[PDB]
Amino acid sequence: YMPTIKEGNSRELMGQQSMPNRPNYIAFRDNFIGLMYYNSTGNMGVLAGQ
Amino acid sequence: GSIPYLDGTFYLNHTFKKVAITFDSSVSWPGNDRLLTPNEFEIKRSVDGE
Amino acid sequence: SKEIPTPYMWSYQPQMGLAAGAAQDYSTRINYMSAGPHMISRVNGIRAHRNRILLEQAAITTTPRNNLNPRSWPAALVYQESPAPTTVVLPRDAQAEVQMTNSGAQLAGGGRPSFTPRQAILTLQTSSSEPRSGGIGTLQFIEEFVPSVYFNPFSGPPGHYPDQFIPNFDAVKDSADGYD
Repeated sequence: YMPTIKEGNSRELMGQQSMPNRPNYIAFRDNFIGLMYYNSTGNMGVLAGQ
Repeated sequence: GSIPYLDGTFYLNHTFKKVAITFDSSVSWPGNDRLLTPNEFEIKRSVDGE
Repeated sequence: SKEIPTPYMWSYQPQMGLAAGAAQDYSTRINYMSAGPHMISRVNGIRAHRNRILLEQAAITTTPRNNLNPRSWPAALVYQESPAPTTVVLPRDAQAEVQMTNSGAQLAGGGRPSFTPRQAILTLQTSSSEPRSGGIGTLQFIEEFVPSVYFNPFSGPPGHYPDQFIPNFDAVKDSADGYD
């Protein structure tokens, strides 16, 4: 809650009220999905005998 | 205009990506692992990683 | 049409390994609706000379069987891989290396040892445990299933009519299959 659009300290900015930010869990995916290109013809992996 | 069906003035040859010929609904043609792409005739590639 | 018929050419199914069903050779027919008796008689002698070849090719190559297109070919009638037995030269003497190592020698790398003259050779069966039965391959579909020249078609009592030309017909049900 911002009481005043003005910039700079005033009496009305004692009434401003704080709220915590939303929890955001950033991690690698389950079983590491999305690290390895599967099912792409342009990025197909190779297991071949030399 | 010109009728490419009748005069041989073909010009949309470049708009082909791949051809896949399968006899008898499961046997691919030419089969037999003939091409570097095993089951089809890739004509062009926009993304060439290999 | 009855005297000189068109041969029923068989459709293969590469998955089940059986013939799907035979339809007549409509796609190799020759058009003499613009010919006269000097050339219709010459083409009908080629339709009939072809049908003599197919009866001769079936008498040479097709396995004699009661039910045309069976559903489970026996293991004695299917071409089976019978390779040579695999001869394995075993690399190392097992009990001569547990005596060098217990004596304090560290073996590393690799007769083939300088400390053992013994050489073991193993001969293994390459082929399967049981002979395969049930479905013929592509090359045995070529040998059998020579296109059926069916003279005087559908004139013999029904039940003698070839129902195994039809791609819907179960032989062990005696009924045409449906969608469920």
